[PDB]
Amino acid sequence: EHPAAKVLCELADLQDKEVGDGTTSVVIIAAELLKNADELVKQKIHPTSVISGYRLACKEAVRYINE
Amino acid sequence: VEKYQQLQKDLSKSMSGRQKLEAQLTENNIVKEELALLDGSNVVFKLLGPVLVKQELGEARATVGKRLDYITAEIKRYESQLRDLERQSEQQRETLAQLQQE
Amino acid sequence: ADEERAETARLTSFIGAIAIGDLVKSTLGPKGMDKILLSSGRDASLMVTNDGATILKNIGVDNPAAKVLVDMSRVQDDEVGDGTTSVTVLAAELLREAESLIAKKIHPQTIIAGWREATKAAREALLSSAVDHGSDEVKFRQDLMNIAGTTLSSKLLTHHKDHFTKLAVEAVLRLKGSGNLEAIHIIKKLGGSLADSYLDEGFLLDKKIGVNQPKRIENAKILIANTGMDTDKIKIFGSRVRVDSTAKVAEIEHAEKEKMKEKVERILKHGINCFINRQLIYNYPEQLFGAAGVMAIEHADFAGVERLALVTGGEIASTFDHPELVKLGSCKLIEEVMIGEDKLIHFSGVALGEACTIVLRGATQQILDEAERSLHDALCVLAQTVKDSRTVYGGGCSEMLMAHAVTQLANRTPGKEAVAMESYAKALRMLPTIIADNAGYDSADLVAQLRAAHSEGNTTAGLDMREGTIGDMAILGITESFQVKRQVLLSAAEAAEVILRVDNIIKAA
Amino acid sequence: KSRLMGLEALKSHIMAAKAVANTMRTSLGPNGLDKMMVDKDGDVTVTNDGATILSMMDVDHQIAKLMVELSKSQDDEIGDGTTGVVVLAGALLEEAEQLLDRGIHPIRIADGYEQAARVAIEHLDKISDSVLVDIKDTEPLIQTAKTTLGSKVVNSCHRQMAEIAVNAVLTVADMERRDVDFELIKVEGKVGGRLEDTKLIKGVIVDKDFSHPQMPKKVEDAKIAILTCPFEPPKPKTKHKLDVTSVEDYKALQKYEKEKFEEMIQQIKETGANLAICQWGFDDEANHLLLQNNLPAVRWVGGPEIELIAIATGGRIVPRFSELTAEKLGFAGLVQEISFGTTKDKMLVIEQCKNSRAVTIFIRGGNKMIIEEAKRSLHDALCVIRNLIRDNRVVYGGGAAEISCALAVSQEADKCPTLEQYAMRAFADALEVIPMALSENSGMNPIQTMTEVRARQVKEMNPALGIDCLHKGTNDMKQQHVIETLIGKKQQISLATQMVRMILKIDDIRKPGESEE
Amino acid sequence: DRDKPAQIRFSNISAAKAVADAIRTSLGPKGMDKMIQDGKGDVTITNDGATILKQMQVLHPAARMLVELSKAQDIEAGDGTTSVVIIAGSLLDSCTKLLQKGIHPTIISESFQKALEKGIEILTDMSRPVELSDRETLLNSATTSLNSKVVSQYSSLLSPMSVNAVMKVIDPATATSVDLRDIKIVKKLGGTIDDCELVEGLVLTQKVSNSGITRVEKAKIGLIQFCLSAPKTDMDNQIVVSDYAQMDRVLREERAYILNLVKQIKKTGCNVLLIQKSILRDALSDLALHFLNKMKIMVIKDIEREDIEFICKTIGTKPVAHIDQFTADMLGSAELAEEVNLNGSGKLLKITGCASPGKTVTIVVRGSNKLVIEEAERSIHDALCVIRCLVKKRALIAGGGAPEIELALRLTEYSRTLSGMESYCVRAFADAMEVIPSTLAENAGLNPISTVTELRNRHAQGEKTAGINVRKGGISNILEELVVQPLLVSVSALTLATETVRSILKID
Repeated sequence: EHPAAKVLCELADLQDKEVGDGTTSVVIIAAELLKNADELVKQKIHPTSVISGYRLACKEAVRYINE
Repeated sequence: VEKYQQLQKDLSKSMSGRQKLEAQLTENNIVKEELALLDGSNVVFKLLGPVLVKQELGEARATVGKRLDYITAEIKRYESQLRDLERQSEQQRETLAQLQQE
Repeated sequence: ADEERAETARLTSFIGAIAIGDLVKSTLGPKGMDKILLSSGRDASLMVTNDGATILKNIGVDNPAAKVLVDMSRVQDDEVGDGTTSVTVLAAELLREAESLIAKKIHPQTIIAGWREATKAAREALLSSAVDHGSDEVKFRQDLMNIAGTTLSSKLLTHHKDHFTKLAVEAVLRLKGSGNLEAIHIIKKLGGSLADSYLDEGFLLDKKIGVNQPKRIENAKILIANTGMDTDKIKIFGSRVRVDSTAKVAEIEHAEKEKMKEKVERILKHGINCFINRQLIYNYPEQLFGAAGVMAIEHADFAGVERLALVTGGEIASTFDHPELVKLGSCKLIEEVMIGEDKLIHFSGVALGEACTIVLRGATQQILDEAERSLHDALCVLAQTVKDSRTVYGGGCSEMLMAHAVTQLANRTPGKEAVAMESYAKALRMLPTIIADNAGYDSADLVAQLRAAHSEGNTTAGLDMREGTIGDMAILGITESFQVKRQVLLSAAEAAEVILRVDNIIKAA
Repeated sequence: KSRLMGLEALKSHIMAAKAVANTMRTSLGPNGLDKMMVDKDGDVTVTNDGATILSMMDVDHQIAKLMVELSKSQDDEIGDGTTGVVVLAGALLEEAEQLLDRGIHPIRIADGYEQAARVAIEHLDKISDSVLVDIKDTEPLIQTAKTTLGSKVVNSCHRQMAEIAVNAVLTVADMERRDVDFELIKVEGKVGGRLEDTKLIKGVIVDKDFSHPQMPKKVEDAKIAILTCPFEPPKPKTKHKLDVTSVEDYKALQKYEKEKFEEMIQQIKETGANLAICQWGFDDEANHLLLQNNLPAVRWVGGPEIELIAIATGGRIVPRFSELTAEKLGFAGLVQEISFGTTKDKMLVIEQCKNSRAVTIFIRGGNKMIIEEAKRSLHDALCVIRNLIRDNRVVYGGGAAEISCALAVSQEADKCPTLEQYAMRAFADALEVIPMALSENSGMNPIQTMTEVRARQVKEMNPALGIDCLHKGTNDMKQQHVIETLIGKKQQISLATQMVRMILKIDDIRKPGESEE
Repeated sequence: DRDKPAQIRFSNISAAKAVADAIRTSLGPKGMDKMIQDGKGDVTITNDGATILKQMQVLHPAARMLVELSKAQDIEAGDGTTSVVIIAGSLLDSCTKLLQKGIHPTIISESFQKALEKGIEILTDMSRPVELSDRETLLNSATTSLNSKVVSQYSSLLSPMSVNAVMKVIDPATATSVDLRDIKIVKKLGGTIDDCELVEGLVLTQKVSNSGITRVEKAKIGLIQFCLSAPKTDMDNQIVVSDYAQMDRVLREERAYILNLVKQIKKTGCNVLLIQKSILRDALSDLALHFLNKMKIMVIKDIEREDIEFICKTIGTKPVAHIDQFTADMLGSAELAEEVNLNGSGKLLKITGCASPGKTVTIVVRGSNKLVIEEAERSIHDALCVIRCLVKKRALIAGGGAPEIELALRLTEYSRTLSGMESYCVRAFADAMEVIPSTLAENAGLNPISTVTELRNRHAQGEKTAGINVRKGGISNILEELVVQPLLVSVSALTLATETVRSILKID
């Protein structure tokens, strides 16, 4: 019933179409970094500023997924 | 009363010719299949009028199509005249019926 | 049904017309500041105007004053053209001034009497402010150049004004006499750029028969015709609409060509260089007209061709009742001329000397619809100015003296006359207000400057809202046609005192 | 089913005349600012007197109702002084509650007002001249139509109508032996001409029917032929199918047209008056084929017109073309083809010196407003003379009699006394209201202005002079030449107390639940 | 008095700006999405503000001006349309100030569009004239533009198509304005982005051949604005019958002449026939049209009056409403007109090359799907727009708002230079500018107020020496990595502010 809830169930299903892993999960950190970044934007952060970083951060893990 | 009848009369009158068009129309389609089927394999013939003209294949199909079309148009001709002749009866009925009566 | 008595009405009649005389004067003036037009009928559907005539249309207003003042500015559109929104505020500068006197208890009667001769006391000072510039054809052409732009600007045209400021005066310079719209053939046409508008000197058919019939025709024999080729007009050469056979509806079309053949022979029986037919010429008699080697003009104009009949000297066949007798037009040469995106039949050297054809080029209709109207206002003005070639010192330079005059009148007199007349001459003095105020310039000083000018009296100098401040009145364009002014100044001067009769408003509403 | 009490109701009644008479009070005379009307149907218009406005304005209340009622007889006969009793009877109305407020019978107040009119009547009787004659009354009607044609449509008396006013009323007046009927005299505007196109018409004026002018335009005899029958094959102003079933019947029609043309040209001419008013419409084709024959042929005629012009002539109409006699033809003193305006068609003016049992004088206008503004002048200027020939009596008006007739009555008060002196006092004062109210509507201080001829009233008596009605610096009714039919003033006098006398009529102010419903 | 108009104006001030704002957050590729509900009950995620004007609104007139405003910028450019929303309020921001100062709407106005001139001048030289004859320089710049701008996906792939049909309709080394007129966008369901192509002659919708010619060449292209069937009486053709004697007698009439009217067409030299829609027609009886297809004319029937007009204006087949009205002017010449079925779904008619007024090029955008087709439709569009912007304005202006950040800084002291009551005007006029990339800077994050303080001084220093560059979205040399635009898209986004404001300035 929320555009988020709208934008999400597809993505979990997107994950769920793919694989049963992460499905019930990914909605987790979907929520996590929001609340996390929620105050950051409220702090000095511009929603664009670090959001690329979390992708750059998203890569470190996959940089780590390698190792 | 006689006035009520002519309108009923002309009704089914011009209704009569309009129907048989469709069977002609039907066979107009039946021949189109065969005018699409014939290359002129065996001599193609229109017959209109007491003469039987020499007929050629290519002119025959557009003809029967027009014939199909011309006939197909003629469902509308009386379907106009239908309500025409249908109406003028009904209008006079209650009058002429009661006129017949009293 | 319902009495509307003096004061509360006199508020309503004012306060609306007060409100009316403002968003027009707001818009009125070259720096007159626009008003967004509002169509409540279609959403808000909007323009943003300097025109009060548009204002009335978009948002409908009910004031009896308005409905009067509507007609006034409208008839000042219907007559004076330019001056519509000016005569509007003209009575508006009264009613507010009248509000005082009305609130002062002062009878409209007084004002009726008082502003009346006050209205006159300026009138001849206005006629004194009337100053001939006809003095040379060039000086009147200079005067043609004077008030031309004066009219068109506040009618919302500038870029393409210059060309029309140019074009229109020469066509009207051909008049030299009564301003004649017969002589002036209006063609405003889509196509062409803002530089492609044109003046044909002559008559012009903007239609083109082009290749199918003759195009260039010298020493023209121009037959103005109402001659139906398909129409079955009098001297019907075949079966008309009549009962002969039950199938006659078909039999009528048969005799048509045997009618079309003989009628071309009749049209050839004149002999002509060109055939101008206000009605249909069918393709078959076309080449029969072509068999006469004649330019076949069908569906020809109902007005221009009449002007063509007037300017080139032709006579209309009049339902083709004259197979010979009908008089014919003659122009020295008929030239089909490509103008803008189309070719136009040009009649050069037509009978009437004043005769022209203006050709306006709209790049679109938005360009085509707006300007030719604004083009028209000056011409009517100019037409009056052609007859009486005069200006008045603009920028209130006429206004302050008349104010002054009536004020100088005022001091000695003041019975209920100058009591009003003092309150009157203010309205003479209240125009330069809004013009500098639309321009956004403190009027008081500039006014009192221009006052201290016309207090001293003065002509050659008045308030110029262009620079924004007082300037030369040389008839720079800054001193402007008397024709409008009197007309304007004749008009709203009454409407006040006229409506001053009606505090007595009553309503079946 | 609720019921006002007496004075209450009258107090409710007195709430009426105030504003509606007020409308007059700044509308009185030219110094009075005339009256405007607007409509629920969206028409803003100017109105005049009582009748025009008070009929165009709609009247809620029995008081307001009786206004138009009380009003009619005034403007009917005299035509001038209409707006007056409104103020006047309204003033006396406000004098009535007043004396009830002074604790005096509604009964009694209306009593001593009646003959209080008499002491004004006898007072009025004396005023000015109880005489006029033909060459004389020309000039006051000049004056009357001075102030009539100078107060309404144009403020410029245009002597044409000013004389057009005098002549045709005389024409019905001298026919009727110093009697005349406003019905018979008639004021007819038709625009497209001018307010300076103004016509004295003692007969009927109608556009002469041309289905062709060139086929000769003419007027013939002096006399008119009024026909329900054809002067050319007939037709009731309704579509008549012209078709022919063969190409040959095409040939015979126009002959038939002309055979009956000449035959009706024959049989109406032998009847008389080749100009013949055929009540019947007819084709513009054959109508001008008779025109092509002869004799411009009047067709598409109003059914009223034929009988209208018939009765005016006193002659009858030919009902049936086989029936032919000149009495069934009309009577034109002069049939005259007359161009109507420079803008449009010739008319056929039938001016009847044979008999005019109607006289419709004519005018044109540059506008329908002004042309009716002009008729507004014309009717009532024709209305004064109407009575003013029946009695040639005239009294300088405008407050000079009001300031005066009050003299007799208010002085008659303590001559009267008991209740009548009051009904002399609160009576006569209502008179001087108007010169006050005329000074009111002027730029003038009325009590001041009233004080002036007052001094005169002490200085002089019944001034033929008076106060400026025109708001002239000089105050007469002589220099102003403000003088009204010594009928009409008293005719006007007759009206005012009558209304108050009307509002009292019975004891019933009750309503069933229906009063104005 | 003028309070209410001032109020209105004040309201107008408040209203349109209140509208002009939210997209300043959506401003730029660094800008943000916007989820647009309506009465439609649908939440709609939109970064582009141009549609946000269109797709959602109220009818407020100064808000209408805005949906008017960028809509022009769409056709004015198709670029900076969101940004011409960003320009307007900035001035209007400076306005109430001058209205709190009380400067007069005429005075306020005339100061500004003037100053814009004054602005565009210094602005103009910031831009770099680049060769408009060189399709590569055209490619490069536009492609650099395209890669300095939003859509490079198919656009850069379509850039060899875009600039070429352009270069086709480019006659001059100037490359003029290059209107899109003769250029015809076409699509084909499916196909491929490689199945996309420019086409030298008009690809047409389907075809009519019964016996009709498929491939016809040097083909005089017929128009029909007249009915070929004979008039429709009770269906398509001429019948009067209550009885068969009636029908059999008059049936002679209709059949023969429609063949003749068909005949004359081929007699009029039509190798192709444009028949606009049978509703734009009376109708064509397909059998007489089969009789006409027997004439071996190439019949394209039921086609848009627009395409008729397009084929009229572009390749020069002018309207034919009559047999006589068949004429070579009204008959376009198709050097090859032959339909092609391939590279994607079904067939569209291919006029392969054509005789055309000017030169008429068309492009058929095909894709992996319809969206991918649209992914090209969008792509060519602004790829052509930057062209029209770059070919009309040779000078290449940098992106990032620096052009302001240089010029606003400039015009201020040049406004100061004016003196007069008005010198304050052009400052706030100029001052309005640099807040635009400020948001854009913040749209990229960081601190414009810090940055725009400095970039200003940077653009007081080397003027381009640093600037806003999307890679950073912050202090960078706009020239280092080129954030660039044709001088047009800017000057496009320019005057509409300096007009509609000056317009709305003097509005009551």
